[PDB]
Amino acid sequence: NVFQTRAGCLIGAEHVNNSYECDIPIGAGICASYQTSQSIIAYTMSLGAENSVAYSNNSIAIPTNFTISVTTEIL
Amino acid sequence: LIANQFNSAIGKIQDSLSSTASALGKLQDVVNQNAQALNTLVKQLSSNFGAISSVLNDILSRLDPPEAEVQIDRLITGRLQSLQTYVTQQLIRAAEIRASANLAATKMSECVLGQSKRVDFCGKGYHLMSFPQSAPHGVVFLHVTYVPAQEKNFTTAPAICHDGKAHFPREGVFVSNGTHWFVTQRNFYEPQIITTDNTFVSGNCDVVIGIVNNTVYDPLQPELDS
Amino acid sequence: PVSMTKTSVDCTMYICGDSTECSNLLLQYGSFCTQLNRALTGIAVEQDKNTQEVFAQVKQIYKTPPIKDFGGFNFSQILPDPSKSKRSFIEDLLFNKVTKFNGLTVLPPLLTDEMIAQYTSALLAGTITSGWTFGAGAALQIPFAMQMAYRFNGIGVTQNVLYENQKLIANQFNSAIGKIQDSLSSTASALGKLQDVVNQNAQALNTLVKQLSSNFGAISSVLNDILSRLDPPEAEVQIDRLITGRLQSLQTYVTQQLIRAAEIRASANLAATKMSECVLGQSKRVDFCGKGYHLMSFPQSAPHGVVFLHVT
Ligand SMILES: *[C@@H]1O[C@H](CO)[C@@H](O[C@@H]2O[C@H](CO)[C@@H](O[C@@H]3O[C@H](CO)[C@@H](O)[C@H](O)[C@@H]3O)[C@H](O)[C@H]2NC(C)=O)[C@H](O)[C@H]1NC(C)=O
Ligand SMILES: *[C@@H]1O[C@H](CO)[C@@H](O[C@@H]2O[C@H](CO)[C@@H](O[C@@H]3O[C@H](CO)[C@@H](O)[C@H](O)[C@@H]3O)[C@H](O)[C@H]2NC(C)=O)[C@H](O)[C@H]1NC(C)=O
Ligand SMILES: *[C@@H]1O[C@H](CO[C@@H]2O[C@@H](C)[C@@H](O)[C@@H](O)[C@@H]2O)[C@@H](O[C@@H]2O[C@H](CO)[C@@H](O)[C@H](O)[C@H]2NC(C)=O)[C@H](O)[C@H]1NC(C)=O
Ligand SMILES: *[C@@H]1O[C@H](CO)[C@@H](O[C@@H]2O[C@H](CO)[C@@H](O)[C@H](O)[C@H]2NC(C)=O)[C@H](O)[C@H]1NC(C)=O
Ligand SMILES: *[C@@H]1O[C@H](CO)[C@@H](O)[C@H](O)[C@H]1NC(C)=O
Repeated sequence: NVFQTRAGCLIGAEHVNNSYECDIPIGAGICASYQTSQSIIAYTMSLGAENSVAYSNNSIAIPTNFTISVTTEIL
Repeated sequence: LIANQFNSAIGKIQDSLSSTASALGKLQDVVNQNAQALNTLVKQLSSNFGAISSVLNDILSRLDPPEAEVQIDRLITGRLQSLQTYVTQQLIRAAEIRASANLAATKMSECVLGQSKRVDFCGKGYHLMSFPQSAPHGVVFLHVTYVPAQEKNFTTAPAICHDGKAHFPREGVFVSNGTHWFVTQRNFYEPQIITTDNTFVSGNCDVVIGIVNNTVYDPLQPELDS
Repeated sequence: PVSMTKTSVDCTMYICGDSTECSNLLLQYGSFCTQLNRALTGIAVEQDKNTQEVFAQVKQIYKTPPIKDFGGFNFSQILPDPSKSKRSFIEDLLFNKVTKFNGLTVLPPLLTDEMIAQYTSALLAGTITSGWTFGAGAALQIPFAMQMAYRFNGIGVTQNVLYENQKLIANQFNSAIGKIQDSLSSTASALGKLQDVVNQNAQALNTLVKQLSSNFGAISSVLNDILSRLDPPEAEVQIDRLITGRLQSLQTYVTQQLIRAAEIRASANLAATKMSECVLGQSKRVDFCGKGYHLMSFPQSAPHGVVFLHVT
């Protein structure tokens, strides 16, 4: 119920061992979010699903299909 | 297929804009920042800065010039300081908006009026084109880009020996489905027989590392036989 | 340089530290505190946005394979090693070459140095194992020798030049990395750019604090001292002078910070561009990626900033 972070003294949020994308920034890498009866949790944000590319000295990966995305950029 | 993908993608943009609005945070933030700057500038009018009353005519009436002068001078100092602070905020914010405007001009000249090869400069992926759309105090691009989709774990080799000489692919890469060998363009698996036209020769088998034996077909052997 | 230090300055505890009379006087100046606090918070958030834009450009967190079959190139001086701060060697050399009473709180950066190191290790593993493709979509592995073949063929030098000289190029690249290691390890005036930012902000804070010991034409630079030595019918005037002075000093500091933060954001956007065009792909903009024809680049973190190794 009372977490102590490298940013300060968080009061009213459980400190989970999990790791999700940063929803509400706090500091020092801690991010809080409202999740499962539910409550407010404060975790150590994760940077993305780790991934080990099957590198070799003779293996190449080539696409066969393509997708035409259309993104937006506002200025 | 490309037509259908492009149309459906435009449609998804339509929906994404129509439903959620936190995509346009950038323009709304500018408008709100200027609105709050003006509101702070105005609400500074209701402050005394250490004077008697925040109203000028009130001080002119309630006292005599031999003291209205001092009270006023305080109000003038205060309001002048507030005005300079606002104008400095505006100078800095306008420099920043000019930064984004030069960036937008560059992005339109390089990204609409032509196709760019600057990675991630025109939307995540290989760049195909873009279409601009106006927006209140700002621009909105639709970077139509091309993204490779689903790959296969092929086996490769930097070159192949056929007659003691090394063969390198002209514009492509040597892949192999484990049984045979082909040369295919780097971004779209489209295997081709390795003729002596898809490749060009150099050196011998000795020096390159990781070469693999194979047979490079030659289009002249058929006619030369017949 | 990529980010300043997220500093916040409570106007009130600064100007009128623990003096109710002083606070109630200050209220007559209006919303200056609210304005300065909002400005410094704007800067303090823009910093995390900067670091986010510079480093967090990779969707996943790639990892090199345990084996090290890279056609003969040697990345051990830049890939992480678990034996520390899971940073790499040159990141260490960089981290070593770079070296409170009045509301001057210093917020912490949202991304802590370990997470920065993880981002840069991700970008480096992606570039090593997958070429540029990991910046265009799904990462596709490809033997490093062939990737340098493509990088060459990109600058108008046919592949056989690389394949015939693979060992010579490997030796040159390894030795060059080594020379970088030495150049950093011996002289430190190469990192003048980051150190200059840190020193500029330190001196700005020190000037802000040392302004507290000035009278601005009042009796004594201490507030409680003026409250005691006199009566409110004159403590009001003396205070008002001190408040005017300290407020002017605070606005000058915040304007310095606004301008310096605009400049650092300029360098951060530039670094983001340089990483997106120079790491995640091979550029053809002359001198944009180190003097010479450009082959690739590898990033390395550094305290409040990034450091590229333009392999050309
Ligand atoms: C490359 O990727 C595209 C992705 O759009 C593939 O096209 C799509 O393939 C799916 C799977 O077959 C199609 O979904 C099916 O459509 C039929 C149409 O009658 C329907 O009966 C099914 O219930 C299902 O919805 C989809 O229509 C199709 N898209 C288009 C625009 O044709 C394409 O096949 C991939 N290429 C290769 C070589 O795999
Ligand atoms: C292209 O330039 C490179 C520059 O590195 C040339 O390679 C280097 O050539 C020098 C001169 O022969 C070599 O120095 C000598 O190395 C031998 C090795 O046993 C040693 O006995 C000598 O005392 C002297 O140190 C150097 O090793 C060599 N570098 C490498 C990595 O092989 C290369 O020869 C040039 N190409 C052409 C076609 O000239
Ligand atoms: C790739 O082939 C070379 C040589 O190919 C041989 O000669 C060609 C004309 C053709 O007849 C091929 O079928 C032959 O294999 C190999 O080099 C030879 O290696 C053997 C050892 O197995 C050695 O005794 C020979 O002296 C070598 N040279 C020749 C001219 O035969 C090479 O080993 C092959 N590599 C791979 C990976 O298959
Ligand atoms: C890659 O470079 C590293 C150094 O950057 C090499 O590590 C050296 O290895 C030799 C022999 O094992 C030792 O004598 C040195 O002390 C090592 N130096 C360091 C800094 O570790 C390594 O051998 C090179 N090659 C490979 C394949 O990693
Ligand atoms: C790749 O590595 C394996 C590991 O032993 C080796 O047998 C093979 O010859 C290597 N091939 C190339 C092209 O490096």
